[PDB]
Amino acid sequence: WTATSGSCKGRCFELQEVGPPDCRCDNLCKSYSSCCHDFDELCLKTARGWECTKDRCGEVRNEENACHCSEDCLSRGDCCTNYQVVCKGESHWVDDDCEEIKVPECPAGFVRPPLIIFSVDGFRASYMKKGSKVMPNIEKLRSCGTHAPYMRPVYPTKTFPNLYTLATGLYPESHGIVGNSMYDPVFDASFHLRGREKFNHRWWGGQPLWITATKQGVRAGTFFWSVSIPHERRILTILQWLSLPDNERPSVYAFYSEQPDFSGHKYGPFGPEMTNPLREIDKTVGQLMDGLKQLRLHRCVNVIFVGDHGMEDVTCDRTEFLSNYLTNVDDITLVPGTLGRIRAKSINNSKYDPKTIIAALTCKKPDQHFKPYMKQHLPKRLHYANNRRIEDIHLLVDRRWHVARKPLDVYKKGKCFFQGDHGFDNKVNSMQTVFVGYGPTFKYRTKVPPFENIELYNVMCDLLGLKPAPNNGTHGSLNHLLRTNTFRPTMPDEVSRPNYPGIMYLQSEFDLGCTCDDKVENKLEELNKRLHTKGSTKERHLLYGRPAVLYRTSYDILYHTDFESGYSEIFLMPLWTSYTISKQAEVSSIPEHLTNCVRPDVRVSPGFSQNCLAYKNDKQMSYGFLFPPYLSSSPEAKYDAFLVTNMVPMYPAFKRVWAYFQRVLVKKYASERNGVNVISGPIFDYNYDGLRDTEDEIKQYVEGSSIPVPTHYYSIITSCLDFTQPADKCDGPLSVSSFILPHRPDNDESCNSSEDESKWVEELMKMHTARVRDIEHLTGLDFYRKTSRSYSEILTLKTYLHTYESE
Ligand SMILES: *[C@@H]1O[C@H](CO)[C@@H](O[C@@H]2O[C@H](CO)[C@@H](O[C@@H]3O[C@H](CO[C@H]4O[C@H](CO)[C@@H](O)[C@H](O[C@H]5O[C@H](CO)[C@@H](O)[C@H](O)[C@@H]5O[C@H]5O[C@H](CO)[C@@H](O)[C@H](O)[C@@H]5O)[C@@H]4O)[C@@H](O)[C@H](O[C@H]4O[C@H](CO)[C@@H](O)[C@H](O)[C@@H]4O[C@H]4O[C@H](CO)[C@@H](O)[C@H](O)[C@@H]4O)[C@@H]3O)[C@H](O)[C@H]2NC(C)=O)[C@H](O)[C@H]1NC(C)=O
Ligand SMILES: Cc1nnn(Cc2cc(C(F)(F)F)ccc2CCC(=O)N2CCC(CCS(=O)(=O)c3ccc(S(=O)(=O)/N=C/N(C)C)cc3F)CC2)n1
Ligand SMILES: [Ca+2]
Ligand SMILES: [Ca+2]
Ligand SMILES: [Cl-]
Ligand code: NA
Ligand code: NA
Ligand SMILES: [Zn+2]
Repeated sequence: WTATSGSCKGRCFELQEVGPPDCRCDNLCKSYSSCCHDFDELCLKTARGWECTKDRCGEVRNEENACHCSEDCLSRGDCCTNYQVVCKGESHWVDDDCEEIKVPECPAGFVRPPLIIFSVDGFRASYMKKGSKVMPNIEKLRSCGTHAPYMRPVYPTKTFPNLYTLATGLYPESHGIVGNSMYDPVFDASFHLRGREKFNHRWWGGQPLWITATKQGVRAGTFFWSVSIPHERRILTILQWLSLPDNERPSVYAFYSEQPDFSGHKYGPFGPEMTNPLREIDKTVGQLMDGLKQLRLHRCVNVIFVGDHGMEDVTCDRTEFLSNYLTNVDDITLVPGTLGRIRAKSINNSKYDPKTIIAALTCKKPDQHFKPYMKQHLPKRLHYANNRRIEDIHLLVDRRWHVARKPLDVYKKGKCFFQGDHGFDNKVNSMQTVFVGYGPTFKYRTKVPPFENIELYNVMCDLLGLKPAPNNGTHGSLNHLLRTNTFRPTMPDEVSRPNYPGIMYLQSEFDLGCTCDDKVENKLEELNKRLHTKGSTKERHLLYGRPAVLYRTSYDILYHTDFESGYSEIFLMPLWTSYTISKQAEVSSIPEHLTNCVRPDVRVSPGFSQNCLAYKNDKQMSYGFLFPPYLSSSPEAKYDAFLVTNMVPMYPAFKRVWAYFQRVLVKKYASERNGVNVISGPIFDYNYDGLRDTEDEIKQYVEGSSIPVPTHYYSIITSCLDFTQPADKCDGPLSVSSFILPHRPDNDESCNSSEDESKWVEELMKMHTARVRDIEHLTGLDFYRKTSRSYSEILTLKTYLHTYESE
């Protein structure tokens, strides 16, 4: 109930929300059906429109008017945004030459530069270039301020997850808005764009920017706008708030536009009908900037122009139907469209079996346009699993396609209407969106590389002098956007220091069931090999310092001619293995006599070693090596690669992948990049939280042993950004690509896996591309500790994702 008999007189667009049953006058009151009876009359004036004309200049103030052109309007803060242009001979902001904003030029009484977030729904990244002729205000912001070529959204590339990520710095799995539609099995409640459940605060986790601000004494405008409030009124409202007394005036504001998304769905991303929405958004930006100029705030305020996601061509004829694959289609519930999420229709149906559903949806049609996954098997870069609102079965849909349950869902929602959609994998080029920063705190005429939207919350906090709530950004990685207010972090402290074991065990102390034909024998070279075991080549293979271990454990550094490792006594394998392969390196074979060779490591106790008998007995499990024997520097050095301390458990299906990577791709990358440094290792994430498992979280061991089975294998592949310098003699910035491969007992993910590995392995690896930061979370290791480069530059490097998309 709402007693709508209260009044909005003196309350239009009030900032504090008054509680039920009292009636509301805030910018969301319409969405709750809660506005006071006179809200439209008093707060949504439209009389005479949005622009001054020559005949209105110096008029007598008429309070019915939407905006004012009377002499008093500037002091009242309610002039039409073109008032000074029409009535005082001033220029529009867009017609003024760009001039660097070296310091904030703010009115007296401003404690900090305000921040205005100008958010646009469905604003695809390529609109900045492709629409530039029709968007002169936006183009001035972009060219004179700080811009990225694109900004990466979060998956799913839908509106509610992305706007909330922008607000919080959190992945959807952590903030809880995992889709525009959701079922929470604990609440037994459904969240939908239509209806009232979405207003319940229990859905919305983390701490959004407006709350972070308010808790730290920084006043915030209300970010949300009911759809019926015209954009001109949203801008005039912000400009009015900026005219409030110092003790009442907010420091942070958001504008939101439903365009160009609304038209994009109807017309496709580049339909000819899209020009007009882009023009109208640009006009709105011009109103804001002219309005700020009138208030002498255009060189005071920091402006962010930012999108939530892009827009792809999608039509209803490009729909896959689950009814063509499943006999049991009426026993499932599907969340459909540009992603799929499947659960049982009834929790009482004991016949429901996810394994059978997955198999029925796997590689069944030659050009099949979706791929099913258990959520823990999704690419780790999506960070889309650790929430009870995310169904176990997920369908990753190809760009340009939909999935639906039955055809009647698509023609009873007899043809269709729409030409655009979004939601796909967040590395897809059509899903990328925009970022521009303009103001005293941003840099001048500066391009920055693409970055992820999870990073922006920290920067918005920096811009307002706020301490960010705990989030998934890497604070510092966007310092290069800012003139001032940079955040200067310190590297994390190493928690566990390594042991450096020497030769401590005799061969006969080992009873591991291993064998090797290595009984083949010099003072010159005996000293030389001792030096290699003491670390004499470590400078070549450990180029950026050893990784730091950020948790309590027991591990050993092991040195070798061709590679260095940090060997875990607890997990009985390396945490990391580091090696450098020059451009001129030669690939060799595993010699016949060493095919099944595994050698005890006399530096490491039998008790802290793997054993070969476990692998013989485990009929499902084989092994591979972290440092590849194919890339040994010499036949004598190759023996090091068969140490038991370089062995890791691998399913035979996975060994196909790993062997191709090691034998073919590493050398290819070294040839292309002028040497590479590789750091490889295991990952254990049995609870799919994106974080390193403790020992007691491990669900699978090599049969009969205490050898834990990794859920994934990573590699970090680093070289010189200036590829005219070899990786091992690089003077400047670095270049990286990484992956986190799922350690699966089949290659069902790869529909062409019966073919030669040259036709499918690299496609797999691209799908499982990763940031170094992702590997850091999953391992508790901290990389790049010892470089010549600034720490903030290294943080940027660690957040890089190699996406493998064209320009
Ligand atoms: C991305 O950034 C974020 C933010 O930094 C990282 O997320 C954090 O990760 C931590 C580890 O997973 C996690 O720490 C736990 O916090 C528990 C207290 O949590 C509440 O309070 C916080 C603070 O206000 C609040 O933010 C939380 O919000 C979550 O839950 C609500 C629902 O109540 C949601 O609305 C909200 O969206 C959010 O959900 C997300 O996180 C939860 C986990 O908290 C997930 O389950 C959801 O799916 C969703 O992802 C909470 O309201 C605290 O109780 C935990 O302590 C247990 O574990 C430690 C291990 O160190 C152990 O020592 C303790 O004894 C304790 O164990 C006991 O409870 C166990 C479980 O019942 C039981 O098994 C044991 O036997 C013990 O009795 C823990 O410290 C932190 O909350 C989240 N924060 C957020 C915002 O998500 C995230 O990791 C980053 N991601 C990556 C990839 O880097
Ligand atoms: C999602 C989401 N997450 N964060 N935001 C805010 C935001 C953040 C940022 C950025 F970049 F800075 F981060 C820019 C612009 C905005 C404003 C978006 C806006 O005006 N919109 C129009 C209203 C619409 C639906 C509202 S509703 O579902 O009916 C509803 C839903 C929920 C609520 S609520 O209960 O108040 N939500 C509370 N929390 C904690 C988010 C109200 C509501 F009306 C959303 C789009 N939106
Ligand atoms: Ca959107
Ligand atoms: Ca984990
Ligand atoms: Cl296979
Ligand atoms: Na085996
Ligand atoms: Na396959
Ligand atoms: Zn949309």
